[PDB]
Amino acid sequence: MQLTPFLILLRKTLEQLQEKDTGNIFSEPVPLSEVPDYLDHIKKPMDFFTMKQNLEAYRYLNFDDFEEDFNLIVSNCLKYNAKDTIFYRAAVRLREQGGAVLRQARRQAEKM
Ligand SMILES: Cn1c(=O)ccc2ccccc21
Repeated sequence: MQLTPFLILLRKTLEQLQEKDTGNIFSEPVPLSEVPDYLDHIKKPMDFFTMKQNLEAYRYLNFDDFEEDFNLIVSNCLKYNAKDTIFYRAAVRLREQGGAVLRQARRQAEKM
């Protein structure tokens, strides 16, 4: 299994997942200046920019490495925000619409 096709697949997958975040609320780290209590109960912040950096730093060498960080985006947002917020519901939607994107991408990786 070769690194380059896998990183190509991950790049395409990341773009596809990011397309689902239509408000771009997960594009960059949660602004810790704007939400000072964020780190009280969120242990590992994650966002799509950080994911792209990790990808390009060769930190993702299997599909789980990648999916785990995607799942952190979602779970951190569910954890931090009240259910009655757009932010919470955006994480739900990202989880749901991301599901098929990740499943298809993993099937591709398994054929490598
Ligand atoms: C995703 N998210 C949160 O989960 C919480 C606060 C916040 C503030 C600005 C941008 C995104 C944010």
